[PDB]
Amino acid sequence: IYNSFYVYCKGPCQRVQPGKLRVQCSTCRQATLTLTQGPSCWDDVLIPNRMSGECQSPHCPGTSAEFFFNCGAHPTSDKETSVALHLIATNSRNITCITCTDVRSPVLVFQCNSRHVICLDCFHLYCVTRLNDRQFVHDPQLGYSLPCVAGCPNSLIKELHHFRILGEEQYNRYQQYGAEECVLQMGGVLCPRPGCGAGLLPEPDQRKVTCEGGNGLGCGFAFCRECKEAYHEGECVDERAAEQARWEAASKETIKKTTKPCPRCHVPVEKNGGCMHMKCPQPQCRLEWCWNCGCEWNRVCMGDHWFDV
Amino acid sequence: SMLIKVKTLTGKEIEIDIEPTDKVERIKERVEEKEGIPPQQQRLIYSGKQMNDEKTAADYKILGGSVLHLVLAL
Ligand SMILES: [Zn+2]
Ligand SMILES: [Zn+2]
Ligand SMILES: [Zn+2]
Ligand SMILES: [Zn+2]
Ligand SMILES: [Zn+2]
Ligand SMILES: [Zn+2]
Ligand SMILES: [Zn+2]
Ligand SMILES: [Zn+2]
Repeated sequence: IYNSFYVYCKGPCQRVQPGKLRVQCSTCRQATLTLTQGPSCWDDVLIPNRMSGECQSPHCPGTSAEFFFNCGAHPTSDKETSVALHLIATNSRNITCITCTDVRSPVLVFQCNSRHVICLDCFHLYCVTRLNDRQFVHDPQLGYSLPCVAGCPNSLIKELHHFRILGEEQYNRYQQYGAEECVLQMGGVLCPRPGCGAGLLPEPDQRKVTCEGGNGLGCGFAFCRECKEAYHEGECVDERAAEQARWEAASKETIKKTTKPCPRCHVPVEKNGGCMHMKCPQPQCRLEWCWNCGCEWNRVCMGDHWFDV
Repeated sequence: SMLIKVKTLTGKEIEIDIEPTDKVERIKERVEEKEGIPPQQQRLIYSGKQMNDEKTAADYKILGGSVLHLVLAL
């Protein structure tokens, strides 16, 4: 089976699983929308109403697609969706991991200029160590996240559900630490009593902060907002490994085919980016076929690998 | 509706049922209903992001059963 897409299934599975892509007409919400061209990249499926199509349901004027992902591991409802982790790829290029140097699959590909590749196991270790050391990055717009392990700029992970790789309890700690950092970012304080955990925005012009809040919100400890003691009177990556672990830049030793003959009429068709759904433009042919599998286009290829990176 | 948890930093989870189109403002009203904290005094934070009153849970990509943290502004 070729799987292009991964979700986190928080339901029966509690792990990163291959995902099934589905599409519907955004007007009638039925799986009756014929796309002009299939999705060729993540933005095509993540940005709602981006893609044009013609709805096949009687008299529906719908022309916009909405895509959803379900976990591929089990019979699901259409409405039992899972979150797509769009940085995760099948390692079709056999690119080595930036940290362990092994070829593994799946991998996560950072959005740095270098598109650095880390296996998911190393990604787990990266997240756990950074979390425990309080070296996650708090960003006022993006929230609590991490960049590329190599330290590349503009590479903070935007889809925070990737941190579900931590596992449920570590993810809860992730969100907790993110909340504390947000509080501090906002000019708040954390209660210093061991085991309390409260954070709050205190009143402006007072050095005395009390951990306020009935029904368990606070513990009533009064501390100095300066020194955080009880309120008191008076003064208080390997360079080569990183090079090799680049999704695009380290893949050029292998020829990338961009054109394949239509299986039916044998006339060459150009691939559109990462889209696997090929449409013969010959008017007497019009075969639709999967680039990857070679077979007539069908819903299995659609769900499993409509496009790839 | 969708079940979310509103979690105090001290670790108490408050279960709230929301419509996915409910504004964050409306979420705070639901918290007031259950906990008696005036919305004005609530800050809701999801994965480190301060949630704006005019956005919906769907704007923050929050899934069913997920946790928003609640912080008091005195
Ligand atoms: Zn599953
Ligand atoms: Zn329709
Ligand atoms: Zn690795
Ligand atoms: Zn990088
Ligand atoms: Zn306290
Ligand atoms: Zn002091
Ligand atoms: Zn053809
Ligand atoms: Zn296929």
